[PDB]
This record gives sequence, structure tokens and C-alpha cells, in this order.
Amino acid sequence: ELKDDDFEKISEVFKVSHKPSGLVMARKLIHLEIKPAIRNQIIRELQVLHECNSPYIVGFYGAFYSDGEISICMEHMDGGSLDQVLKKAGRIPEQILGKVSIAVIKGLTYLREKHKIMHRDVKPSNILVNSRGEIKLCDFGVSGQLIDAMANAFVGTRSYMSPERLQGTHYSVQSDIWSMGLSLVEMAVGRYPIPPPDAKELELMPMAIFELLDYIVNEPPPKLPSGVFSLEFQDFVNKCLIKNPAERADLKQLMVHAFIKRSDAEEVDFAGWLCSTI
Amino acid sequence: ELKDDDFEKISEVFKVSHKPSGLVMARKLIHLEIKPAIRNQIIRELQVLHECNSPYIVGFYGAFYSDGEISICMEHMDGGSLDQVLKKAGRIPEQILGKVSIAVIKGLTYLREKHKIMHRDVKPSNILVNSRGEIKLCDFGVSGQLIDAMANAFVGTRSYMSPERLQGTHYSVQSDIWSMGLSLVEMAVGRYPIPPPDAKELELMPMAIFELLDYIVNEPPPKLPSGVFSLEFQDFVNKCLIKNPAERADLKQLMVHAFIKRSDAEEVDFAGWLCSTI
Amino acid sequence: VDKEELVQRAKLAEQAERYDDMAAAMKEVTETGVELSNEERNLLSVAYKNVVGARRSSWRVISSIEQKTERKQQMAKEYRVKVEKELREICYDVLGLLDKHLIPKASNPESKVFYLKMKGDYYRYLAEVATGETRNSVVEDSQKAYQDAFEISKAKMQPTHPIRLGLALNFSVFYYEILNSPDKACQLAKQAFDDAIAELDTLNEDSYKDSTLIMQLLRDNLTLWTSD
Amino acid sequence: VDKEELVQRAKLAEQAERYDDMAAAMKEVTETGVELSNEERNLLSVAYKNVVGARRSSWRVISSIEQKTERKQQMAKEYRVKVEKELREICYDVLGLLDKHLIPKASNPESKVFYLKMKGDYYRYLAEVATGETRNSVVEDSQKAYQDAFEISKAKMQPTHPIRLGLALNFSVFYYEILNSPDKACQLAKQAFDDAIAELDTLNEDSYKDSTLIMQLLRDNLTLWTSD
Amino acid sequence: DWEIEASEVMLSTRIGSGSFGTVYKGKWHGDVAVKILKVVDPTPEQFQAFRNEVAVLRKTRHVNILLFMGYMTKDNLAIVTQWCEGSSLYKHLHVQETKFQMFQLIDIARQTAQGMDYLHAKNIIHRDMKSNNIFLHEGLTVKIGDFGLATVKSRVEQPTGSVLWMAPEVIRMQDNNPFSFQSDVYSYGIVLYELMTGELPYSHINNRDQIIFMVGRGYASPDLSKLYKNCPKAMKRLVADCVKKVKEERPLFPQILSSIELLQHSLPKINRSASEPSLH
Amino acid sequence: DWEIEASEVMLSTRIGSGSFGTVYKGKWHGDVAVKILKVVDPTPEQFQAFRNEVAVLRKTRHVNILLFMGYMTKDNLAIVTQWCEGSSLYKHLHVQETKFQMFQLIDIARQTAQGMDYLHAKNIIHRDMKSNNIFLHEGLTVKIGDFGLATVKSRVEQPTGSVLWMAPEVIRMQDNNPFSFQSDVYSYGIVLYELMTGELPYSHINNRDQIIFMVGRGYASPDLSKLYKNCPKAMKRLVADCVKKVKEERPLFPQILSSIELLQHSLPKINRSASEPSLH
Ligand SMILES: OCCn1cc(-c2ccc3c(c2)CC/C3=N\O)c(-c2ccncc2)n1
Ligand SMILES: OCCn1cc(-c2ccc3c(c2)CC/C3=N\O)c(-c2ccncc2)n1
Repeated sequence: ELKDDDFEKISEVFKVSHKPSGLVMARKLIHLEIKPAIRNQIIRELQVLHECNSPYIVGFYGAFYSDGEISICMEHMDGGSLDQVLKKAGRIPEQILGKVSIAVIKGLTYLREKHKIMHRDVKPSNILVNSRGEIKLCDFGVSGQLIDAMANAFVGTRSYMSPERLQGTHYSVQSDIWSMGLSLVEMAVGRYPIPPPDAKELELMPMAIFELLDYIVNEPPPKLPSGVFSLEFQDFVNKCLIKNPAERADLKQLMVHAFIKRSDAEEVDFAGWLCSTI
Repeated sequence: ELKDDDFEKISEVFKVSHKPSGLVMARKLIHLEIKPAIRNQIIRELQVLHECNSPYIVGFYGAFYSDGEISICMEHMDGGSLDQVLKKAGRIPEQILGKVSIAVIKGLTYLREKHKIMHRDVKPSNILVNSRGEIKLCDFGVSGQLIDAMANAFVGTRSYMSPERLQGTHYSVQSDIWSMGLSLVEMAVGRYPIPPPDAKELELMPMAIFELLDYIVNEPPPKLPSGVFSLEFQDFVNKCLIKNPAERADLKQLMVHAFIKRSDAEEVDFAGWLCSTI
Repeated sequence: VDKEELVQRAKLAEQAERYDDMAAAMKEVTETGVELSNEERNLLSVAYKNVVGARRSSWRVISSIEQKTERKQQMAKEYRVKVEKELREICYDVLGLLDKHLIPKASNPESKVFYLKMKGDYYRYLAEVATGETRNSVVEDSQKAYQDAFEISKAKMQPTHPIRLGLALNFSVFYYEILNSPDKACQLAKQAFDDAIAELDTLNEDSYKDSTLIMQLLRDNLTLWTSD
Repeated sequence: VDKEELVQRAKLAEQAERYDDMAAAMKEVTETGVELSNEERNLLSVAYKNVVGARRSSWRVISSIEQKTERKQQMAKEYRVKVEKELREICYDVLGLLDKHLIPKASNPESKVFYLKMKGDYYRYLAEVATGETRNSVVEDSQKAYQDAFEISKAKMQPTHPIRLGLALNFSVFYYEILNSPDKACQLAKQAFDDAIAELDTLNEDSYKDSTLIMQLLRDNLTLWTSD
Repeated sequence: DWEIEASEVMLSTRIGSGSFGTVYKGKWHGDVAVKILKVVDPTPEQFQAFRNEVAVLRKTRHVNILLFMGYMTKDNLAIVTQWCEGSSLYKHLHVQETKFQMFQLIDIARQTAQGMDYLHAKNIIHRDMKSNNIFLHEGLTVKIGDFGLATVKSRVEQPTGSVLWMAPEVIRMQDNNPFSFQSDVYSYGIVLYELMTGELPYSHINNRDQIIFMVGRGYASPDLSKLYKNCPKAMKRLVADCVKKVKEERPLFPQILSSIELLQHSLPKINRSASEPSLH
Repeated sequence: DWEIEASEVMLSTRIGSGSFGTVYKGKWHGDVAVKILKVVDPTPEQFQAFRNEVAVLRKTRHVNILLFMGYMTKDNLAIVTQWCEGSSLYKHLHVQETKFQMFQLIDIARQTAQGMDYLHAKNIIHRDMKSNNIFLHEGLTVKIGDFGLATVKSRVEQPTGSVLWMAPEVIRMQDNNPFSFQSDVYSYGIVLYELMTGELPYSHINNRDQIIFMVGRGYASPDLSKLYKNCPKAMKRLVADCVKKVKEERPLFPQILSSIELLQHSLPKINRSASEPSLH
């Protein structure tokens, strides 16, 4: 049994630690009005998320319905999320990006092999690294009813979303893979994939949502310059980012990539770079 | 049968003539909200007023309830009422006052002997002389339910009212007689009986309601100067105006008065003085 | 002594909502043979109308369930048999009383009109369930009584009186629900309603208020029929 | 086949508001000897409660008229005799069924509590009219059943469950209307209501809503009693 | 601001009259009500009263206070406000004679008391509280009606020709400015009195100039025994305290509101003791 | 003016949230509702939005428009308005799921249409009409809720993070000022659509950024066949005309109001034909 009673607020989606267990805990206060009969459904699949643990996935704890809100019982992380850490640090080198890529790849494969469900959303703010240096991607599209409630929600400032899953209701895992490729590109560059910016900004390392979506669906996905990224890295991320699902990087050819092997072989302590950022 | 359909407005309580009979007719549009069950009562006694006619009383015609209002079917009079005619003409000589006094006296006695009901209100605006010169006093307190509705009504600017009928619920005809005596005094002087005004105004021939009522109940009724009124006239009107009901001029001693005989014997054509005023 | 006592019992029962009691009491009232006045016939109307309306609502709801539909269908059918038997018994009693003591002895025209209206109403209620030759006979008899009542009303009765208007209401509903000829209902209801319009202010307010209520009902249901 | 068919008939009847039918049907259900479940006993409760409530309201209104008051008084008295006979017959049937097939065979505690509650209710309804030795006996039996039900509830039943709360409601109304001891009603209702307050959030929302309704009723009627 | 063009308003029917005009059921974005001067002329005194009416109505925005939609100056000058379902409270008491259960009656009193507290809070004297003013929109909700001589502090007394609701000290007219919050409180008490007696105040008194004198000199007082038999005793004492002839002992509106709230908390809504309800 | 002192308001409970604040059931002369900014700071942009909110609420006085009682600047800034019985229309549709008979539903549409006509008459764009805004005070009456980004003509576009009610041309954001009366009309049509389908618009579409693109490019349209079977055909055609993707062919609010009034005049209130009623 778990409840919001034994919850001591610490910081900030509020960072509210667990009282009896002594574990610093996090609650997601994403709340809106739903029929309670629909609200019955959400908890059971979150239990399934609790019963699954992976060395590259967030800590899962049983969630529950409070007095009018849906809270989520996730683990603590001094790394917070990727958005602010990239904002403070600026840009990110190839090695860190590759290790994050293998982390998210194997986490989503763990999902696809355990919970038999797709991500249904991938976002760099949803990417996050443990204070001791572990990528703990969270908040999957596991629960259908939560996604149904989130149908009626805010507007996404930058919907890093696969155009094929947008235009056509025929959707596949390759679409989420394209989404994660876009997330990797965004965290690499450090800005939203607007058309390639000035050569000044590249040498250094407001727009409406609907026209951005139009740009994604119509214009080709942005390319990666070779003057700041290794040829294999950019080639492989572009392969992962192709709009045509035929040559989208499925899971097998995702692990095939040589830079995946380089990230596995290389040594990058996420904690060290985080403290350097912290 | 009578109705407001065959009613042609002429002038102004609206002066609205009767269409089919060819008689200029008057309607009293005194209206307020009453229970319709109470509204049943008013018409029958107005029928009794119609079936009675006196040579010194208004022409009576059957009244009725219109679409939300109580109208009264009374006769025409180019003399209108006494208020405006005294306002235009200023003051009134002794002879005219005496003839009006005998008119109102015999009219109220006609009432007391026919309809077995008291006036319940006397007012100089309710005194009025026919264009051909006949005093046609109207709007008696014949109908109880109308008086009940008029309980909830406006505030009287000058309530020429007997203090004994005010203070004590024991009331008598002598009270109405005192009221008519006050009306006669007012029409004689040409102003409300405030305490006697300056000797300037007498030689020439805004105050709140509650304190006026206090003045009536407490201070003696105003006296009549002997320099502008005949001694018998003022003496007899004062006798009619005494606050103590014991020496109030009852009907018999009302006709006893010598000036009553003088008014009967004198010749005053109300039409001539009206045209001189008109 | 019997008649006034039973009438007071009927008033006590209408203040008590229990209906079988004044149903029997007014049955005994009619069988006595005394010429019923306005109050007594009005109480007869209210009592019989409600005692049949309860069962009518029961049949309507069970028929809706039957339309919603295997064993449950059989039990709904048998319960429909029960409620139809109840309605037939009570309405047959009503009409027998009417044509025994009320209609033949009805001297004043208004009571005759009232009884014909009630007879048509209960013939209509039977037609609600009657089928085959039963439906044919009950429909013909209902129409005969209806045209009789309308003729006697238009001959010697007030057009804007409550009885004639509610008469017309029941004519219109009869034409729609039973005769299945919505057009005829439309024109008959409209023409009677216009006749009511013409002489609306001829009568007093006491009749005027109820007349306004029922012609509002006429406006409502004619709009219902023209809505289709 | 008999039990489920009769139960479906009872549901059809509650959608039809006709009550004598499932009254007889549930009589036959109980006489069969099968252990009634939650739905069947709840339907029993609703049906019997309403079939007695109609007549209870009739008696209340006719007693108010009697208090309003010579021949009319006699006829109100005889009609009161009739309605009392009806209530006695129906309630005696109810209690006989309860103590024949329901109470003795009630194994689970909750159904025992339910039956004791119903028995107390109908003993109270008799006490509403019972006088003399009749009133004495019915009052004593009602109190015995009541204290039995409260004891078994406080021994092995949820304090904030709907049955225990409505139990307490009926205890309080019994103490006021029959025992004429408003004070005892006041403290018993208040203490049970406080017990309901303490464990309000222990149960789920589905029980919580009905519990809130009935404890609002408790607040209302306790304010009624303390208003005097 | 709230100016209103003459052509847009679609006046329909003369419902009634009173208080410097006559009321019509206009049509301006749905049902409204228009208070209109019968005489076309712009008499300066009535014009100034109209301007004060505009200002005071613009000062108010409460739920239980009549919603002043606008004021039109072209042609014959008028005020357009919300059309209220049902007639005024005076009609619902002495023309409809519809029964008010003590629950409903005390609710009406509570709502109108909140309204008066609102007027007093922004420093307005209604100065004219009566039973003709109170309007009963559907659902037993209340709105305080016209504020024709209702004015702000402005730190003129007019009989307004409305007796049986005017306060004795308002009647006496000694200081030339006898309009206080307590005058409005006494008007409130009179409204409570007529609500809880079923008739107009001082029924035995008949003549108008008789009753003005009787209530003015204080010889007459409202007969508290004439109230309804069935009513909470705290409400009876509140009516008595609110109708006190002496000004300073009448309760200021926040206190009467507190007393009414206490009454609500101790309201026996059902005279009979309801038992276990028929489940679902 | 409508300034409100901090101490007087007695905030009670957090009913909900949204639209630049959170809603509390305060107590200021009876029941109210307070929209309050969660963050204490006076951010200049939110301050200016608050000032515009004050001005636009002061511009409105209609019956079917939320009654803005006041705005308090001390401490955390807030708006105090009438407390509305019952929750918003969104709750009464998709949280309460209480059935609305076509009579009641068309009444709700008529009332809210009158409200929108009022906003447009004084030249205000609501700019944010949704189903969360509509409030259902008791007696099936309607009030148009918050006007947080509702502004006057002022002759800025914000996604306001509210999809499924925003208009496609508002979504497209080409001219930098795509807020017109017809945008509000389309919001009205969407509200009608969700009222007369029983669910949110575009049920089969799920993802938010999917639905924004689908309604923006126009590939997707509301499925009119999904509406209730039982409804007047004129109402169906009005919904279709009001939901037209092309701006100029959507009807201006007086015309839709006229169509709704015609519908009221041709409303079959009772599906069955009622006969002679049980006398008295
Ligand atoms: O005999 C008269 C009866 N009567 C008077 C009004 C009235 C009273 C005051 C005011 C207005 C109308 C409009 C403006 C105002 N004060 O500003 C009403 C009324 C008002 C609203 N809905 C229904 C009825 N009926
Ligand atoms: O989840 C949202 C629930 N919710 C929001 C409001 C609300 C919405 C807008 C505004 C205000 C309150 C106050 C001011 C305002 N706009 O200015 C209400 C509400 C308002 C009034 N009575 C009852 C409920 N409930």
C-alpha cells in the first residue's frame, strides 16, 4: 500500500520524498478531470511497471489516485532531466550522446520484450541520468487511459514526433525510433531542429507549433554536420531519422551500428560529467 | 355592460370619453397589485353608487376591472377639480364658499341616508363644480376593499384629516365633518392650514408630513380672521372644526347655521365665476 | 345518505391516493341511479383516469422493455397479458357503468358530452392493445362515439369551454396514436384550437386559465406532430 | 430456473412500479429455501419497503384528516380500520417469511443483520398503530430485535458500512416515534454517527457516497430532534 | 460605457409600473427589463435622479443584486436590467399567495441579507427597501430590485410615497438627513415581518395617514404574535431585534447575517424524522 | 472600484485549477469563487494579462456571463466572481455524464449563444471558448466562464495550450492576428458538437500533436454522423454550418441566435402526445 500521506516535499511534477521507507521519491502531479470509471484502469498497468526493473530504466513504484489527482511514484535523480542540464552545459560531445543512445535503445527494447508496448512518446526531457550516472528513462505510454486523458492537454512547444505516425493512423515502433533519433539529434545540437542555423552557431560548437509540424512532415529531417560530429555517428543517426519506414533503423540494425559498439567499449562516467556540469 | 374598449382619450386619472353613448366620460386609473379574489368585491358597491343620483353629487357609472387595473366611470367636468381652479384664481369669496359648504353637506347627508356609509375621506381636490355650475363631489370611501388597497399607497402631501380618527381607532361621522370643515377653511384661505401666516399675506386678501400631522393632533385647528371673513361664517366653520367631538357640528346643527340659510338664499352662479376664472 | 357519504369517502380517498376504494365507491354511486352533478362526475373522471393511467404506464414501460428484448421475452409477454387483462377488466367496468346509468339518464347536454368523451377515451385505451377484429370493432366504436361527441358539442356547447377543448385534445391524440393518420389529427387539432383562439376572451378568467393550459398542450403536441 | 426467472420478473416489476407482483414473487422466492444473495435481498428490501410505504403514507394523511376532524370522522375511522388491516396483513406476511425462511437459514452475518433490521422496521410499523397490549408486545419485540441487530453489528460488522449506518438511522427514528424518548434517540444517533465519522475514509468511494448520503440524513434528523 | 441605442431594444409588454417609471419586457441579447420614464421630457431633477441611479447601479455587481445591463439616454431615458423570472416578492406573498416553507423563507431572507450587506459594504444606502423591490428568480434565488432613490454616502430625504416599510426615524424627519444603515435594517426587518406573517405590516390599521402617524409617534408597533406559529425561535427574536423602534439597538447587517447563518446551521429542514430511504 | 482587501476573503477549498491560476471557494458576502495565481510573484506579463482580464470583465454585465465581483491585488493577485452551483459544463458532460434531453441541451446552447452575442456586441473576442469555461448554475441556466485571454478588439495570439476547441485558422497562425468573431463562432460550434455527440471532438484521433496537425491541415473533420440520433435536423445543419472549416461561411452570432430561436419555436418538447391531463 502507498499513499500521499507519508510524503515530504523537498523540491521540484513535485519532488516529494517518501517518509517511512527513507527513500527520496518523486510524484508527478499531472492532473485533469476524467471519469472515475476510466480512472480505475490506470493503476493496474502501473503495477506491471513496478514489477519490471532494468539497469537503464527509471525506478518504478506503485502509483495511486489521490484526492482528485493522478500521482506517479518514481525514483529520485539529482540529474533531474536532460533539458536543463543541456541548457546549463550548452552542448554535448559524441561519447555521451552515444552512451545515451545505447541506453535508450536497450531500455525501449526491454520495454518491447517485457511489457509488449511501445513508448508512444519519446522526449529529451523524458531522458534523464542518475546522479551516480545511470540513464533512467521514464513515463512511457504504457497506460492507454492516461494517454486518452492526455489527448485533451496542453500544446507541445516542440513535438519531436514521427511524421508518419502523425499523418497516417498506421503507426509502428519504427515511428518511436524516429522520434528517439530526433531526440538524440536535438540533445546533440542543443536546440530544436529548426532548419540548419547560421554557420556562426555551428562554428561555436517563437515559431508556431503548426508550421513546425508542417516543416517536419514536409521538409527532410535536419542533417548533421561532419565538422563537429563523427562520420559514423551522423550517418547512423540520419539512418535512424529517415522519414521512409523502409530504411528506418529497426532494433537489430540499431545494435548493428559500429558507434553503438564504440559507446559500449568507451568509458564515460556520467557522474563525472554531471558534477562538472554541477 | 361597460368596457374600456369604447374609450376615446381626450385629456387628463385620465379624461377618456365614452364612444357609443356620446357622453364625455372620465376614468380613474388608480392601479396597484391586489389579490383578484379581493378584486371581486369592488364592482358590486360601485353598482350601488351608480343606482343613486343626487343633484349635488357626481355622475356615477358602472366601473370594472380592466387588464390589470381598476378604472372608475365618472362624469365629465370642465371645472376639473378645486385645487387648480383655486391655484389660478387665488382665493375665494364668502358666498362661493358657503354654497360649496351646503353642497358638500347635503351630498354627504344624501350618502349617509342612502348608502349608509361615511365619506372615509374628504379632500378639496375631491371637491369639484360642474361646467354649468353644480358641485359634484365624488370618490367616496364606499368600497372597503379599495380602501384596503389604498392602505398601501403614496404619502399624502396635506392630509386634511380629523385628529380624533387619527389617534384613536374609535371614529365617527363627526370626524369626516371635521375633515370637510378643514377642506372648507383651506379653500377659503387658498393655502394649507400651516400656522397662521404673516399679516402681509392676510392683508393681500416643504414641511414634512409627520410633523404636520403632529401639528394637527396637538395644536388647535387654525382660526379664521375676521377682517376677511364674516363673523358668522368664521364662527360656524370653527364650530365645525373643533377637535372635541362633543361640540362638533353634527348634521342637524350643520343645517341650523344662519350662513347656510344665506347661501341657500343668495344667488351665485358657479358657471359665471368659473368662466371668469376660465 | 349513501351518495354524499360515498362522495366524502371519494374525497378522502383522493387525498389518500388509494384508488380502488373510490373506484368501487363511484361504481356504487353510479349504480344507484342519481343524476350526477359537476363535482361528482369530475371526481369520477379523475379517479378512473388515474386508476387506468397507472396500469397504462406499466404497460408502456413493459412494452418498451419487450422492444428492448429469450426467456425474459416470454415473461415480459406473460406480464403484458396480465396487465392487458387488468386494463380490459377495469375499462369494461367503466364503459358498462357509463352505458348503464350515466349515458342513458344523462339529460343535460354537458354531461352527455362528458360521458361520450370518457367512452371514447376508454375505447382508445382498448385500441392501444386491441388487434384484429377486436381492434376493428373498438376503433369503429371509438370513432362513432367521438364524432357523436364532437357533433353534440358543435351543436349545443361552448367552443372555448374546457370540456370541448380537452375533447379536441383527445380527438387529436386518438387520430395520431390509433388511426395512425397524423395529418387528420393535425388539421382537426389546429381548427379546434383556432376556434378556441377566436373566443378566448369571451369567458371569465376562471375558465380562461385552464383553457390556456390545455391550448398550450395543444400547441405543444401539434408542434410535435408537425416536427416530423 | 424458478429463482432466476422470478428475480427477472421482480426487476421487470420494479421497472414497472407495480408492486403486488414482485411482492408475491419474492414471497415464493423466500419460501423456496435458497440462500438469498445481495441483489435478491436488496430487491426484497426495496419492494417490501415501497409496498408498505404507500399504505403508510395513506394512513398518515388520513390520520391528519382525522385530527382535522361528525359522519366524516366515522368514515375516516372506518377507512383507517381498512388501511390498518392492510398494513397488518402485509407486514405479518413479511415477518412470517423472515422468521420462516430468511432468519433461521441466514448463515452469513450480514444477511442476519439485514433481516433483523427489516424485522425491527415492520415491528415499528405495527407499533405505529398498535395500542394496549398489542403496543406493549410489538414494542418489546421490536426493541429485542433492534438490540440484537446492533449487538451483532458491533460484534462482527463494519461500523461505516451502509447497513450499520442505516440501521442506526432506523434505531433513532424508532426511539423518537415509538419509544417517545427523544433524548435516547439523540445520543444513540450521535454516537453511531460519530463512529461513522471516524472511519469515513477507511472504505472506498462506492460505499463512501451512499454513506455520506445517509449520514447527511442523520445530521438532518438529529438537528430536527435537537431543534426542540 | 453602458449607453444603449434606442432602436436595438425591443420593448414588449407593460408588466407593471412604479418608482419613477414603468417596466417593459424588452429584448436586448435575450430577456431584459426596462424601467422607463412615462413623460418624454428631461426634467432636471428626474435627470439627476437617473444619473445617481446609473452611478449606484454601476457600483454594484453582486449575485443577489439586480444586474444593471445598461442605461439609454436617447428618446425617453431608461434603465435596462436582467429580466427576472417570476414577479416581485410582493406578488409572491400577497398576490400569488404561494406558500413559503420556513426553509425557503429563511433562504430568501439570507440571500437578500447578503445583498443588503453588499450594498452597505461599498457604502450605499438602499433607502427604499420594500417587498416590491425583491425579485425571485427561478430556483428560489433572490435579487434586490430597483435602487431609484438608493444613494451612496455623499457625506436629500424624500417620503418616496412608500409607507409600511419606511422607518419611524425616517418618517420623523428631524435632522434633514435621517437615512442610515439602520434605516435599511429596519426596512429589512419589515420585509422579514411581512414574509413571516403572511400579510402587510399593521393589518388592523387601515388609513394611510393614520398608519404613518401611528408608527411615527410609536403608539403602534408590529404585532409579533401575528407571525407564523411554525418558525424557529431565534428567527423570531432576530425579527424583534431588527424591528426595534430605537435606532442604535437594531443590528448592523453583518451581525444579522451571522445570526441568519447560525439559523441555517440549526435549521430543522424536515419536521418529520425520515428513516432508511428506498435504496437507489 | 472592485479592489478587494486580502483579509476579508475566506478561501475554503481547491475545487480545481487552470487558466493562469487555481480556483477556491472563498467567502465574500456569501459564496464566491476566486481565481488565484499559484506563484506569489508579480511577473509583468501575467500582471498585464491580469489587468486585461480586469478590464474585459468590467466590460461585461450580462446574465449569462460570469459575474465578476472584484479583483484583489494585495498578496497573491486574484479575481473574485460568483460561485456557480454545479461544476463546469465539461464535468456535466464527460465527468458527471448526466443525460441532457434535447430540450435542455438546446436551451444551454441558446443561453450560451446569447452570452457570446453579448461579448461580441461590446467588441470582445472570448478567444478561449471551450467546454471547461461554461458553467451550469442551478435551474439549467448558463454562464460563460473565465475570459483569461479574452480581449477587446485593440485594433497577441497564444496557443493557450487548449486543443480540440481552437479553430484551424487560429491553429495555422499565418497573419499573426488570426483571432476573429468567427474563431469564437467555431469554438461555439465545437461546444455544440461535444454537447450533441456525448464525447470530446475527434474521438478516434488520440495523440495531441496528431490531432493538432489533423485539424490544422484540414485532413480531419468532425464526424457529424457521430451526433445523437434524436435531435432536430435544423440543429444538425446549424452545427454543420457553424463548424465549417472555411471562415467566411461560418455564421455570425446574431444569425446563429436567430436560427436557435427558430429552433425553440419549433421544439417538439414532448416526444409522446400528451392527452387530457388529470384535472387539478
Ligand atoms: O409593477 C412593477 C413590477 N415590476 C417592477 C420591476 C422592476 C423594478 C425595478 C427595476 C426594473 C424592473 C428594471 C430596472 C429597475 N431598477 O433599476 C419588475 C421586474 C423586473 C425584472 N424582471 C421582472 C419583473 N416588475
Ligand atoms: O477545474 C476548473 C474548475 N472551476 C473553475 C472555475 C472558474 C473558472 C474561471 C473563473 C473562476 C472560476 C473565477 C474567475 C474566473 N474567471 O475570471 C470554477 C467555478 C467558478 C464558479 N463557481 C463554481 C466553480 N470551477
